[PDB]
Amino acid sequence: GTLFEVVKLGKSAMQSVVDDWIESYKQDRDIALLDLINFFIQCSGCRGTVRIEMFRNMQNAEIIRKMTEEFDDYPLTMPGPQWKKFRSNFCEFIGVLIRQCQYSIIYDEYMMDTVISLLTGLSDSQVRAFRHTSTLAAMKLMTALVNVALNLSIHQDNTQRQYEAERNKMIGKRANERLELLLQKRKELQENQDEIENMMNSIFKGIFVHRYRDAIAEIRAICIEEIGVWMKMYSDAFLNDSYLKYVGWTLHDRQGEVRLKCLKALQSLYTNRELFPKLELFTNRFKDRIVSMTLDKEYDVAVEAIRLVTLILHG
Ligand SMILES: Oc1ccc(CN2CCc3ccccc3C2)cc1
Repeated sequence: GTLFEVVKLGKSAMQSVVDDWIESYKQDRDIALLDLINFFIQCSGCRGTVRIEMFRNMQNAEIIRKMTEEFDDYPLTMPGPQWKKFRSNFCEFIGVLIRQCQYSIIYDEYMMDTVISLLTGLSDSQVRAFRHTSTLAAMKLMTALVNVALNLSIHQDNTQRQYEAERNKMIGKRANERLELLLQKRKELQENQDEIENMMNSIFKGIFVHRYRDAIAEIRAICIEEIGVWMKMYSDAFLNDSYLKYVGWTLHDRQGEVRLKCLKALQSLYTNRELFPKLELFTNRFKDRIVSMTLDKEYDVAVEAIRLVTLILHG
């Protein structure tokens, strides 16, 4: 509306285009997801675009096979001022998209299934551009879902404290309407969390477990950096010896870039004197590798290995 109104209300270009996308999704899921599919294609620097007939009739396999041929150096590698902010923008887009869809659309069983299947399929592509773009997207997607799970948790606690106060207040008395709504609230929220845990599994088992050992070092780095993020954000779910084995296995990586990320991830965990108990078995299992990297060969890896070891020491 007015200039005062538009300024006080600092919706970015990205927040605006996600509000519009949601409005379009509510008119026609199909055209909205086609646009979202084309976005991920254009983001890879692919010069083709999916039409509504392909979307409705073709499997992701066929779509990706047909877009594989329409390939001429992709946005995420470009140097130049006009692509400086692209990576940062791409990542922000995905958090804004999902933050905004987090209360309804995400739980419709069509939007997230479409995106994740497309990302999974692109992550199995021979084309570097496709693997790099889809994995980075899926890794930020996962983090966006973890933030949703954290928001659900808060509500799940307030629903549980309210359900208690009302269950106590009754006792001997017939279960009234307030108690039935809260007992129905509490099921819905836990059913929401199951669905989040589900999308996180599809992304983890479909993309992460394959991409973290990718041929391309930047893709390996992207995976390691992000599992470190899930392990700090949501400790009860991701900070365990099955997920940690991925980080430890990758300490042995051939590239500084990737060894560096493994150490930055473990640094963020070991600083918190609280999940320090949950790293005991991990510390016994990989103390030898960690301690060896203090003299790594790449200066900056050594500096980080040394910083990690002093963290472990002080705990
Ligand atoms: O994001 C989360 C991931 C896992 C859990 C739940 N735990 C226990 C349930 C379960 C069942 C079978 C195998 C593994 C698991 C995982 C909670 C949150």
